[PDB]
Amino acid sequence: MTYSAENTEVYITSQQLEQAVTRLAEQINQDYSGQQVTLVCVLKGSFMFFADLVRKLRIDLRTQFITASSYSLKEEYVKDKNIIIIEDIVDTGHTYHKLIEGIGKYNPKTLKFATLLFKPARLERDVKLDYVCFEIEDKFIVGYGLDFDEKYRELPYIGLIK
Amino acid sequence: TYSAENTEVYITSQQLEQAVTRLAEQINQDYSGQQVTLVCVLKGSFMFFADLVRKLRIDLRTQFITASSTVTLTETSLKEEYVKDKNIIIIEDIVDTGHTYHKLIEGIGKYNPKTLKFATLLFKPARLERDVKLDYVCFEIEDKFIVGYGLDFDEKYRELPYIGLIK
Ligand SMILES: [Zn+2]
Ligand SMILES: [Zn+2]
Ligand SMILES: [Zn+2]
Ligand SMILES: [Zn+2]
Repeated sequence: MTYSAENTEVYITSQQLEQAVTRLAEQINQDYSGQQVTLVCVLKGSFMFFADLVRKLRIDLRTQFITASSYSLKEEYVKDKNIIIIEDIVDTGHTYHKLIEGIGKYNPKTLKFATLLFKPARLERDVKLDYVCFEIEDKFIVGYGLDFDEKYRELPYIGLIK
Repeated sequence: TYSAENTEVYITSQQLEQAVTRLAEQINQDYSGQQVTLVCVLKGSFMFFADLVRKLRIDLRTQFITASSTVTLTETSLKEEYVKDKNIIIIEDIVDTGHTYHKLIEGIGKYNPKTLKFATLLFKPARLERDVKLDYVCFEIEDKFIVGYGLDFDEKYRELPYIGLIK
């Protein structure tokens, strides 16, 4: 019974992930200077990214958690709030338009989508991603909270399966 | 206003880092050459969990359960085949009364794991309703209202890198 990293190759390093999350936090801090934002974590895969991001935010903040299959967030938490959805990966954009439809129906003041990883191949249609840490090639990736069969979430880096 | 303004630091992000390193080295050693399924108790334990798993070096499966305080457990992502005849460690943010503790042991244990341990970042032994066997504890704390590092009040304060007291 061996550590899961030996089955993987580094694709994006943990230091590279730390610099992108810093960049993203500086950006959110600036765009929402003196305002309040509700950050929405899309479980399960965004949890590690979310844990690292929220610690570098310096604005008034509320945090909420949902899953993709929950489209569920209450109207009281959406109506007239600034929402930012925090996702691990956008591939087709099927999940995206479902989160932007099911939340946008309770009329937030603003609604933005951030993803750690974006895979532009097989994109459904027109998707507005307000924040992207990494635009990656069309590859099966694990680590930094993203799993395969409940393995690899624990890796501090984004990896390929050998 | 940033929520840090109305808090005071109680446990620093450096103290946390060091406790989580210590816990990871205990688990790495205790389970050397074994597989473990770690169960994260959402929502509060997500940040502790994110940091802990990154320092583990054993063969791992991760699973998720949500506890809401009456305690309701929801099996967010917890499947019988990663518990039955496996080594489980439950990862929790705080034990205060021990009520959630025994409901978790009962809810996971009914799938008949081979072993079942409980880890908690914080233990507040005041107002315990029962005796508990905590396998791992990062910090035994005083009876105070604490927040941060994952722990909320009405969806506030999770973002703090430290455990804070409220002013
Ligand atoms: Zn996702
Ligand atoms: Zn679709
Ligand atoms: Zn808890
Ligand atoms: Zn009880």
